[PDB]
Amino acid sequence: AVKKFKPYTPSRRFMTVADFSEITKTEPEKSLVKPLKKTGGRNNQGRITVRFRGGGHKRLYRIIDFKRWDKVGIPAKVAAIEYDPNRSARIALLHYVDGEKRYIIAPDGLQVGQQVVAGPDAPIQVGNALPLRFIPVGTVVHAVELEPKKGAKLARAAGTSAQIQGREGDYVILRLPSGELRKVHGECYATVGAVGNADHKNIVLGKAGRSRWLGRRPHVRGAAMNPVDHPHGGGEGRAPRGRPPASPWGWQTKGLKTRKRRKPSSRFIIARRKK
Amino acid sequence: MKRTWQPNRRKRAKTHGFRARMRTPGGRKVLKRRRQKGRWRLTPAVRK
RNA sequence: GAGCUAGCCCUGGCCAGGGUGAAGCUGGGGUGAGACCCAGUGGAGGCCCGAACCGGUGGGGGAUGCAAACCCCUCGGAUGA
RNA sequence: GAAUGCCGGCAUGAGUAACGAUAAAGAGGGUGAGAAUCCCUCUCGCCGUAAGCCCAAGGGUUCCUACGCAAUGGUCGUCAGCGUAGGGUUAGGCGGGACCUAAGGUGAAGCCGAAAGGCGUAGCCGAAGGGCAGCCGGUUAAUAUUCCGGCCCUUCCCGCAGGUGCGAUGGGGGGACGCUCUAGGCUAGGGGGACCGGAGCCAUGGACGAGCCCGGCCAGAAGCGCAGGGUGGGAGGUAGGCAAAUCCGCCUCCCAACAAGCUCUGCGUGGUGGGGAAGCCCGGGUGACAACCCCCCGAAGCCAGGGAGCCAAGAAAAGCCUCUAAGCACAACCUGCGGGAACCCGUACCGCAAACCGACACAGGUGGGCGGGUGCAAGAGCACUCAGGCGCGCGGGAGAACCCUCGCCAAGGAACUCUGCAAGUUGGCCCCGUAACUUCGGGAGAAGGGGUGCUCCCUGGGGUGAUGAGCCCCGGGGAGCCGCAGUGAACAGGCUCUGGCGACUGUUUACCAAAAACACAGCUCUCUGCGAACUCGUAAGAGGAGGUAUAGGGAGCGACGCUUGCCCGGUGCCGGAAGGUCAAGGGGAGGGGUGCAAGCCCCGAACCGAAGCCCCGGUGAACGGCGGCCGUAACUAUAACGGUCCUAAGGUAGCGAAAUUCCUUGUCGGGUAAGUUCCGACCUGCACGAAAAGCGUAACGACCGGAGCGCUGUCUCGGCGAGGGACCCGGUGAAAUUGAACUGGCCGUGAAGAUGCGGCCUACCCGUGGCAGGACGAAAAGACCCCGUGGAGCUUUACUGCAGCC
RNA sequence: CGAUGUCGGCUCGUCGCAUCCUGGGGCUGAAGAAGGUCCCAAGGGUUGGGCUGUUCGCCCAUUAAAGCGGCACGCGAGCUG
RNA sequence: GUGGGAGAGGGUGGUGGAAUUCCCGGAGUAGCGGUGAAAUGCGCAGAUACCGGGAGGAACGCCGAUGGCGAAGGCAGCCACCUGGUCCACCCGUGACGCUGAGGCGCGAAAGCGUGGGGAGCAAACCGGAUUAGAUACCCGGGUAGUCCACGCCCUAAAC
RNA sequence: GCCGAGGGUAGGGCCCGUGACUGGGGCGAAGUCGUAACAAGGUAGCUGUACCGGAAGGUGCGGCUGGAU
RNA sequence: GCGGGGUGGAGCAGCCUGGUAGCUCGUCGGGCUCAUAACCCGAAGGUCGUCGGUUCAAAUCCGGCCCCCGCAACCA
Ligand SMILES: [Mg+2]
Ligand SMILES: [Mg+2]
Ligand SMILES: [Mg+2]
Ligand SMILES: [Mg+2]
Ligand SMILES: [Mg+2]
Ligand SMILES: [Mg+2]
Ligand SMILES: [Mg+2]
Ligand SMILES: [Mg+2]
Ligand SMILES: [Mg+2]
Ligand SMILES: [Mg+2]
Ligand SMILES: [Mg+2]
Ligand SMILES: [Mg+2]
Ligand SMILES: [Mg+2]
Ligand SMILES: [Mg+2]
Ligand SMILES: [Mg+2]
Ligand SMILES: [Mg+2]
Ligand SMILES: [Mg+2]
Ligand SMILES: [Mg+2]
Ligand SMILES: [Mg+2]
Ligand SMILES: [Mg+2]
Ligand SMILES: [Mg+2]
Ligand SMILES: [Mg+2]
Ligand SMILES: [Mg+2]
Ligand SMILES: [Mg+2]
Ligand SMILES: [Mg+2]
Ligand SMILES: [Mg+2]
Ligand SMILES: [Mg+2]
Ligand SMILES: [Mg+2]
Ligand SMILES: [Mg+2]
Ligand SMILES: [Mg+2]
Ligand SMILES: [Mg+2]
Ligand SMILES: [Mg+2]
Ligand SMILES: [Mg+2]
Ligand SMILES: [Mg+2]
Ligand SMILES: [Mg+2]
Ligand SMILES: [Mg+2]
Ligand SMILES: [Mg+2]
Ligand SMILES: [Mg+2]
Ligand SMILES: [Mg+2]
Ligand SMILES: [Mg+2]
Ligand SMILES: [Mg+2]
Ligand SMILES: [Mg+2]
Ligand SMILES: [Mg+2]
Ligand SMILES: [Mg+2]
Ligand SMILES: [Mg+2]
Ligand SMILES: [Mg+2]
Ligand SMILES: [Mg+2]
Ligand SMILES: [Mg+2]
Ligand SMILES: [Mg+2]
Ligand SMILES: [Mg+2]
Ligand SMILES: [Mg+2]
Ligand SMILES: [Mg+2]
Ligand SMILES: [Mg+2]
Ligand SMILES: [Mg+2]
Ligand SMILES: [Mg+2]
Ligand SMILES: [Mg+2]
Ligand SMILES: [Mg+2]
Ligand SMILES: [Mg+2]
Ligand SMILES: [Mg+2]
Ligand SMILES: [Mg+2]
Ligand SMILES: [Mg+2]
Ligand SMILES: [Mg+2]
Ligand SMILES: [Mg+2]
Ligand SMILES: [Mg+2]
Ligand SMILES: [Mg+2]
Ligand SMILES: [Mg+2]
Ligand SMILES: [Mg+2]
Ligand SMILES: [Mg+2]
Ligand SMILES: [Mg+2]
Ligand SMILES: [Mg+2]
Ligand SMILES: [Mg+2]
Ligand SMILES: [Mg+2]
Ligand SMILES: [Mg+2]
Ligand SMILES: [Mg+2]
Ligand SMILES: [Mg+2]
Ligand SMILES: [Mg+2]
Ligand SMILES: [Mg+2]
Ligand SMILES: [Mg+2]
Ligand SMILES: [Mg+2]
Ligand SMILES: [Mg+2]
Ligand SMILES: [Mg+2]
Ligand SMILES: [Mg+2]
Ligand SMILES: [Mg+2]
Ligand SMILES: [Mg+2]
Ligand SMILES: [Mg+2]
Ligand SMILES: [Mg+2]
Ligand SMILES: [Mg+2]
Ligand SMILES: [Mg+2]
Ligand SMILES: [Mg+2]
Ligand SMILES: [Mg+2]
Ligand SMILES: [Mg+2]
Ligand SMILES: [Mg+2]
Ligand SMILES: [Mg+2]
Ligand SMILES: [Mg+2]
Ligand SMILES: [Mg+2]
Ligand SMILES: [Mg+2]
Ligand SMILES: [Mg+2]
Ligand SMILES: [Mg+2]
Ligand SMILES: [Mg+2]
Ligand SMILES: [Mg+2]
Ligand SMILES: [Mg+2]
Ligand SMILES: [Mg+2]
Ligand SMILES: [Mg+2]
Ligand SMILES: [Mg+2]
Ligand SMILES: [Mg+2]
Ligand SMILES: [Mg+2]
Ligand SMILES: [Mg+2]
Ligand SMILES: [Mg+2]
Ligand SMILES: [Mg+2]
Ligand SMILES: [Mg+2]
Ligand SMILES: [Mg+2]
Ligand SMILES: [Mg+2]
Ligand SMILES: [Mg+2]
Ligand SMILES: [Mg+2]
Ligand SMILES: [Mg+2]
Ligand SMILES: [Mg+2]
Ligand SMILES: [Mg+2]
Ligand SMILES: [Mg+2]
Ligand SMILES: [Mg+2]
Ligand SMILES: [Mg+2]
Ligand SMILES: [Mg+2]
Ligand SMILES: [Mg+2]
Ligand SMILES: [Mg+2]
Ligand SMILES: [Mg+2]
Ligand SMILES: [Mg+2]
Ligand SMILES: [Mg+2]
Ligand SMILES: [Mg+2]
Ligand SMILES: [Mg+2]
Ligand SMILES: [Mg+2]
Ligand SMILES: [Mg+2]
Ligand SMILES: [Mg+2]
Ligand SMILES: [Mg+2]
Ligand SMILES: [Mg+2]
Ligand SMILES: [Mg+2]
Ligand SMILES: [Mg+2]
Ligand SMILES: [Mg+2]
Ligand SMILES: [Mg+2]
Ligand SMILES: [Mg+2]
Ligand SMILES: [Mg+2]
Ligand SMILES: [Mg+2]
Ligand SMILES: [Mg+2]
Ligand SMILES: [Mg+2]
Ligand SMILES: [Mg+2]
Ligand SMILES: [Mg+2]
Ligand SMILES: [Mg+2]
Ligand SMILES: [Mg+2]
Ligand SMILES: [Mg+2]
Ligand SMILES: [Mg+2]
Ligand SMILES: [Mg+2]
Ligand SMILES: [Mg+2]
Ligand SMILES: [Mg+2]
Ligand SMILES: [Mg+2]
Ligand SMILES: [Mg+2]
Ligand SMILES: [Mg+2]
Ligand SMILES: [Mg+2]
Ligand SMILES: [Mg+2]
Ligand SMILES: [Mg+2]
Ligand SMILES: [Mg+2]
Ligand SMILES: [Mg+2]
Ligand SMILES: [Mg+2]
Ligand SMILES: [Mg+2]
Ligand SMILES: [Mg+2]
Ligand SMILES: [Mg+2]
Ligand SMILES: [Mg+2]
Ligand SMILES: [Mg+2]
Ligand SMILES: [Mg+2]
Ligand SMILES: [Mg+2]
Ligand SMILES: [Mg+2]
Ligand SMILES: [Mg+2]
Ligand SMILES: [Mg+2]
Ligand SMILES: [Mg+2]
Ligand SMILES: [Mg+2]
Ligand SMILES: [Mg+2]
Ligand SMILES: [Mg+2]
Ligand SMILES: [Mg+2]
Ligand SMILES: [Mg+2]
Ligand SMILES: [Mg+2]
Ligand SMILES: [Mg+2]
Ligand SMILES: [Mg+2]
Ligand SMILES: [Mg+2]
Ligand SMILES: [Mg+2]
Ligand SMILES: [Mg+2]
Ligand SMILES: [Mg+2]
Ligand SMILES: [Mg+2]
Ligand SMILES: [Mg+2]
Ligand SMILES: [Mg+2]
Ligand SMILES: [Mg+2]
Ligand SMILES: [Mg+2]
Ligand SMILES: [Mg+2]
Ligand SMILES: [Mg+2]
Ligand SMILES: [Mg+2]
Ligand SMILES: [Mg+2]
Ligand SMILES: [Mg+2]
Ligand SMILES: [Mg+2]
Ligand SMILES: [Mg+2]
Ligand SMILES: [Mg+2]
Ligand SMILES: [Mg+2]
Ligand SMILES: [Mg+2]
Ligand SMILES: [Mg+2]
Ligand SMILES: [Mg+2]
Ligand SMILES: [Mg+2]
Ligand SMILES: [Mg+2]
Ligand SMILES: [Mg+2]
Ligand SMILES: [Mg+2]
Ligand SMILES: [Mg+2]
Ligand SMILES: [Mg+2]
Ligand SMILES: [Mg+2]
Ligand SMILES: [Mg+2]
Ligand SMILES: [Mg+2]
Ligand SMILES: [Mg+2]
Ligand SMILES: [Mg+2]
Ligand SMILES: [Mg+2]
Ligand SMILES: [Mg+2]
Ligand SMILES: [Mg+2]
Ligand SMILES: [Mg+2]
Ligand SMILES: [Mg+2]
Ligand SMILES: [Mg+2]
Ligand SMILES: [Mg+2]
Ligand SMILES: [Mg+2]
Ligand SMILES: [Mg+2]
Ligand SMILES: [Mg+2]
Ligand SMILES: [Mg+2]
Ligand SMILES: [Mg+2]
Ligand SMILES: [Mg+2]
Ligand SMILES: [Mg+2]
Ligand SMILES: [Mg+2]
Ligand SMILES: [Mg+2]
Ligand SMILES: [Mg+2]
Ligand SMILES: [Mg+2]
Ligand SMILES: [Mg+2]
Ligand SMILES: [Mg+2]
Ligand SMILES: [Mg+2]
């Protein structure tokens, strides 16, 4: 669901908020949080190197388990579902029967009070983790690793899912969230199901201030600048671009491909994306 | 109105002070020249 | 040289008083169940009026100035980007 | 002798402007060579959410006292933040260090870079954050939570007694956290008292009174009481918290659970220790054996880590508790008691300012806490006033013009002017009432109107009490009094209709532009499979992001509604194992130099040979583009229709004399007595047009137009009045400028606008207040223009390079 | 060009006369009244408002008339902007 | 009520194969396609035609009928669950509890709209080729909404 | 002193007349353009809706027979 | 001021590179039709805006004048 407001202020009229119904615990688990070093988009030189960043809400970072092959065969109960400010997706607090506690990103359908497990033998049900080779071809999956033991890299954002297409030797064939068709190694762990909070994309920020809370400062158009600042700078009155639309740094910005052609992972991408 | 000089001892000693100058090639060079010119003070007096 | 100024980072602080009255909740009505309507409760908001505080709209004065940007009247924001 | 030359000296303007907030002064007395200016008294005025008081920064002896007045002080000076001298800052508990970590800084390991140096998990540094033990009074010319008095507390060392598996930089718990709102109960602070204490007062017509005036508390261990915070207890298993672990985590079980218990804190009481007014005698004495009580109001502070709701989801580390490991268990630790021990640095004074930042004793700037009373609906607003502090370091007169700030105005009422610019008007609360349109919130304080003081009588609900009295809060009804006037002073909207532009709150050219500009939610295109793209850096390393296509970069458009047409020939980008061209390289037909020679050396055709370009295709919310001439309809006029030429394709909807329309005040309509503007229309649109978006849109606007009501010194058209200047007298005393000057009018002349030449005319010498026509007045080596083979910023299919990428 | 401030308005005017009015005349296709046209005359006078930045012009209502020009297109050490 | 029946009646969740399209490997050569005839188009950069692999969406051939079901709109592979109407036999139960129906409320083909998916085939708009006096059509090659899914709107019909 | 004809101020409601200009409608007709419908009307017609075109109309989707053979 | 242009009735070629005037429509005569259109068959008409010059010869090259289209007209 998504919550609307009555138009009692001009900005409320459009603003929509998340429904937060799946949340059962309004406090992060202390032994799993640590402080987020805000950067402002500035690097170790101090330079802005990603423009327009800063001034958002303070955040405590939740330590997530992107391995899971860490604890094969030890089951865990789903103790709660929590809000995580560092992602789109929601999180799930697991209490292992081991006694150890961990977070994973919360799949859609997960129940508070159910059980999950990881390993070659896990039942193919929501929340379990297996090497890709043992998940049946055709079932949809998330939190997928890209190389074995390297951590879950793909399908991590709310509502996303990858899907297994077929197999070819040591490798399985995934259709990624973007529609790209890729070979991933069969020993790459993955978690059955899709990520939850799929209603995320229907959120209407509603006013300038909301973006500000998110730590996103205002973006200024090239066309509004001067030639020193930007290719689109200057001109008397408004002006069309007057050259191929360009970035602040001059490269072409409508259409121009930038993936390195000789990149070694090319042997593994079957079909570049779509749409 | 608010003018440009707004004194601050910690600001001062950290910015222009002897240990600041010593750490870097530019600062050392300053001390050299101020010593060769015969300046009485190599570094801004500031009481702490 | 960022003790002015601009942005960000860490850690503290501040915003008299009044007004309007969102959702929610409770009760009543309504219906097969509902949608919903009414009342009370409630206290939302880059909401309203206005001090501090932050500004600098119009006018006047000032013009070897009280001042290398000030003064008076008036005016904008004032829980928020 | 000139360089707007350089350094210095001294003139001119000139006894002129000015002497720094218009809060304001007067007299008496004293001191002294000298007094408007120092001290004292009395009177008057000003601040009081300060113009009072206390902290932090910064300043660094400015503090106190004595003795001084050359200079500093905008005048004066006997005074001083000034000169000379002497004195003055006292801590285990306040602040910082011998504690902790934050961004950041530094940096063993390690990585990188010609050198210099750049990075870097641990650690270390880093505070106005965490942590940690002192409260009230007295004393000094000057210090005080520091000395003294009283009552309290902390750590460290040693000893004694009891107790326990003791022991850590290692495990764990805790510390530990947002915003808004908010309960109960307290405290701080305040109001009243017919009650308690008090020197005294009875005026001037009255009052010897339940009269006036003054004051009625502060700190305090254990114990206790009231209000709150924190926290389940036991057992069994246990593969997790990088060793171990009785701890913590997980599972099962029994008792308990809005309780109690245990513990911590606030507030009250409390052994005791202090304070203690008005008034009148010289800071002190007295008041005084001072009293030290009841009631009400009441926090934003406290109990606190309290409670609730919301989304944007809200530091770390140590102290502290606990668990064990090496070890050690004659040790060690915990608890109680005692004795001993407890270092370094700050402390003076200013601190919204004459002591800080502004060259000044400068109308500016400067963070935190306290900030009393009454009244006005509230309040930190406003008027007055307490405590406290001031009258702003030139004065005395006069009563011109003119200036500033302010007050009022007959009749008119925007006729003023680019413009109602400015100034009137309106103005708080209560009640009645309120339109188009609308996104159903709004528009709305629309508009418009009534009420408002005081006195008496009657009555309703609430708080604290007790259910009552009293005190406090919120009302209702009736009858009357006075004035021109009752939010009687002060603070406190003028309104309406109608267009443009931007949806909106926001942002901007510090110091001539606040806007229609920027941003903005929202829409689209496009890149990116993650050692992402992209950005910074030679690199290492970083940001991106401890994110992962519902995510991140780039670009345009800019809520929302309805929409966004046709063109891919050129440019861009995308796709294209062909063909063409294509560098180094391979290859070596053939040729050359030299040697007696094998040999050495040089040129070198075909053919093989990347990206790029060519070439084939796609693509517009990619750069961009979206025709001409001629004819045609029962009269005209016009052209639905037709002809032909050209193109990659010939502007669709909607809009249109427009923020766009040249001709132009187009034409017509509306409004006005009259309208180059404004609104509504028409369309031969000089030169709209669809995300450099098109046409609309409620709400919003210190934006820019047009109109009307209200009301006004804006105007007819000016008048009078107030104060601060201007004027005069005493005191102090500048400035730009200045070739020298004994510096008149006219008509002429002159390098073409003459005080200075000619002719004539006029004119006794010198000042003062005034006005601005001239001295091509002052100021600025014209900012426009041109010139210089002068410079700088910006552009690109100018040239040539370089990084970057292929 | 080591600076001669620039439209219009306001304010204050002063001058020329090729006279808008008022005074004196000649001619008239001058009956009267009222005009036309030229001559003399610069003494005085020559309004208020709508539009526009406007000068100008147009318009409204009046008038004896609503004159045209010069003075650095008079006048910014006089104001507006 | 008791006991039975037929059915594409409705909702949810699954799942089967035929075919079209695109992609991949093979093999193969000079045309394929389309119409009245043609052109556009596609094709030596290797098409069509053929074999194998794979991806995805939509619609269910034979059964199929002059049939069945629903109040209407309408409903067609198959499987399970949930659910409605309706007929029959017995003559057991209630005892007129009935009929209709202004307003109301719900349902309501296609197209259309909102937010999000999905997109193989088809196809308004649009482009191109033909035809023609013209051809903003009929015919041919391309092609976007949409056609499909979820939720929410619209409420019209030669809804017969 | 109350009520009070009505006068005055302010804002609303319904109706009527009128208005530059504009939208289609009826009639007139001896005009221009095409030929959509009636025959299989030369693409069967009609239909709701949607997009488009000088105009009748066309096309998509679904529907009806009130469709010749 | 710079560039382009005038050719049967309409609209375009030919001009550069001198000798030679072409294309579609339209007009006229015939045909098909009851008739008209369309369609089919034949056919007329430009002395190339003018005046001048170069040449053996000028629509063509050069000059003058005329009319038309486009662009420019800036600091001021
Ligand atoms: Mg949900
Ligand atoms: Mg909403
Ligand atoms: Mg709401
Ligand atoms: Mg709602
Ligand atoms: Mg609103
Ligand atoms: Mg709004
Ligand atoms: Mg969300
Ligand atoms: Mg959210
Ligand atoms: Mg949720
Ligand atoms: Mg932690
Ligand atoms: Mg972090
Ligand atoms: Mg660093
Ligand atoms: Mg650095
Ligand atoms: Mg960036
Ligand atoms: Mg940034
Ligand atoms: Mg989350
Ligand atoms: Mg969004
Ligand atoms: Mg955030
Ligand atoms: Mg954004
Ligand atoms: Mg922007
Ligand atoms: Mg701009
Ligand atoms: Mg700009
Ligand atoms: Mg720069
Ligand atoms: Mg550049
Ligand atoms: Mg550039
Ligand atoms: Mg540009
Ligand atoms: Mg520009
Ligand atoms: Mg310009
Ligand atoms: Mg610009
Ligand atoms: Mg422009
Ligand atoms: Mg611009
Ligand atoms: Mg524009
Ligand atoms: Mg431009
Ligand atoms: Mg552009
Ligand atoms: Mg441009
Ligand atoms: Mg361009
Ligand atoms: Mg990879
Ligand atoms: Mg500062
Ligand atoms: Mg400091
Ligand atoms: Mg400091
Ligand atoms: Mg500092
Ligand atoms: Mg230093
Ligand atoms: Mg020395
Ligand atoms: Mg130095
Ligand atoms: Mg902080
Ligand atoms: Mg505030
Ligand atoms: Mg609630
Ligand atoms: Mg705000
Ligand atoms: Mg507000
Ligand atoms: Mg407000
Ligand atoms: Mg101002
Ligand atoms: Mg004003
Ligand atoms: Mg002021
Ligand atoms: Mg306000
Ligand atoms: Mg507010
Ligand atoms: Mg807030
Ligand atoms: Mg000389
Ligand atoms: Mg000089
Ligand atoms: Mg000089
Ligand atoms: Mg000199
Ligand atoms: Mg000099
Ligand atoms: Mg003088
Ligand atoms: Mg002065
Ligand atoms: Mg003074
Ligand atoms: Mg004053
Ligand atoms: Mg004196
Ligand atoms: Mg004296
Ligand atoms: Mg004195
Ligand atoms: Mg007060
Ligand atoms: Mg100093
Ligand atoms: Mg002192
Ligand atoms: Mg002296
Ligand atoms: Mg002095
Ligand atoms: Mg002074
Ligand atoms: Mg003396
Ligand atoms: Mg002094
Ligand atoms: Mg002590
Ligand atoms: Mg020590
Ligand atoms: Mg430290
Ligand atoms: Mg500290
Ligand atoms: Mg104490
Ligand atoms: Mg002392
Ligand atoms: Mg013992
Ligand atoms: Mg420990
Ligand atoms: Mg935390
Ligand atoms: Mg904190
Ligand atoms: Mg009180
Ligand atoms: Mg007290
Ligand atoms: Mg109590
Ligand atoms: Mg264990
Ligand atoms: Mg106590
Ligand atoms: Mg006393
Ligand atoms: Mg005594
Ligand atoms: Mg006694
Ligand atoms: Mg929290
Ligand atoms: Mg840390
Ligand atoms: Mg041992
Ligand atoms: Mg113990
Ligand atoms: Mg020491
Ligand atoms: Mg010390
Ligand atoms: Mg001290
Ligand atoms: Mg002082
Ligand atoms: Mg101040
Ligand atoms: Mg202060
Ligand atoms: Mg002070
Ligand atoms: Mg200064
Ligand atoms: Mg300075
Ligand atoms: Mg200075
Ligand atoms: Mg000073
Ligand atoms: Mg002073
Ligand atoms: Mg001052
Ligand atoms: Mg008041
Ligand atoms: Mg008030
Ligand atoms: Mg105020
Ligand atoms: Mg008082
Ligand atoms: Mg004074
Ligand atoms: Mg005088
Ligand atoms: Mg008057
Ligand atoms: Mg009026
Ligand atoms: Mg009036
Ligand atoms: Mg106006
Ligand atoms: Mg007022
Ligand atoms: Mg209205
Ligand atoms: Mg409404
Ligand atoms: Mg209104
Ligand atoms: Mg009274
Ligand atoms: Mg009064
Ligand atoms: Mg006042
Ligand atoms: Mg107001
Ligand atoms: Mg209006
Ligand atoms: Mg306009
Ligand atoms: Mg607009
Ligand atoms: Mg704007
Ligand atoms: Mg705006
Ligand atoms: Mg809008
Ligand atoms: Mg805005
Ligand atoms: Mg605001
Ligand atoms: Mg500026
Ligand atoms: Mg500015
Ligand atoms: Mg400046
Ligand atoms: Mg500036
Ligand atoms: Mg500005
Ligand atoms: Mg503004
Ligand atoms: Mg801007
Ligand atoms: Mg903008
Ligand atoms: Mg939009
Ligand atoms: Mg680089
Ligand atoms: Mg790195
Ligand atoms: Mg990171
Ligand atoms: Mg990311
Ligand atoms: Mg906007
Ligand atoms: Mg913008
Ligand atoms: Mg609308
Ligand atoms: Mg078109
Ligand atoms: Mg193109
Ligand atoms: Mg192209
Ligand atoms: Mg281009
Ligand atoms: Mg182009
Ligand atoms: Mg464009
Ligand atoms: Mg005709
Ligand atoms: Mg027009
Ligand atoms: Mg317009
Ligand atoms: Mg235009
Ligand atoms: Mg015009
Ligand atoms: Mg014009
Ligand atoms: Mg005119
Ligand atoms: Mg006119
Ligand atoms: Mg106007
Ligand atoms: Mg016209
Ligand atoms: Mg643009
Ligand atoms: Mg605004
Ligand atoms: Mg505005
Ligand atoms: Mg006046
Ligand atoms: Mg007066
Ligand atoms: Mg006066
Ligand atoms: Mg005298
Ligand atoms: Mg002389
Ligand atoms: Mg002259
Ligand atoms: Mg001269
Ligand atoms: Mg002369
Ligand atoms: Mg003379
Ligand atoms: Mg002479
Ligand atoms: Mg004379
Ligand atoms: Mg003068
Ligand atoms: Mg003057
Ligand atoms: Mg002069
Ligand atoms: Mg002169
Ligand atoms: Mg002059
Ligand atoms: Mg000057
Ligand atoms: Mg100057
Ligand atoms: Mg020079
Ligand atoms: Mg010069
Ligand atoms: Mg200059
Ligand atoms: Mg110059
Ligand atoms: Mg020039
Ligand atoms: Mg040159
Ligand atoms: Mg030269
Ligand atoms: Mg240059
Ligand atoms: Mg690149
Ligand atoms: Mg000049
Ligand atoms: Mg000069
Ligand atoms: Mg000058
Ligand atoms: Mg007569
Ligand atoms: Mg005569
Ligand atoms: Mg005269
Ligand atoms: Mg005269
Ligand atoms: Mg005018
Ligand atoms: Mg004019
Ligand atoms: Mg003149
Ligand atoms: Mg002038
Ligand atoms: Mg001026
Ligand atoms: Mg002027
Ligand atoms: Mg001058
Ligand atoms: Mg002058
Ligand atoms: Mg003046
Ligand atoms: Mg101006
Ligand atoms: Mg071949
Ligand atoms: Mg329907
Ligand atoms: Mg549809
Ligand atoms: Mg039928
Ligand atoms: Mg009457
Ligand atoms: Mg037909
Ligand atoms: Mg037909
Ligand atoms: Mg047409
Ligand atoms: Mg069509
Ligand atoms: Mg049907
Ligand atoms: Mg040619
Ligand atoms: Mg030829
Ligand atoms: Mg015929
Ligand atoms: Mg010849
Ligand atoms: Mg010839
Ligand atoms: Mg010839």
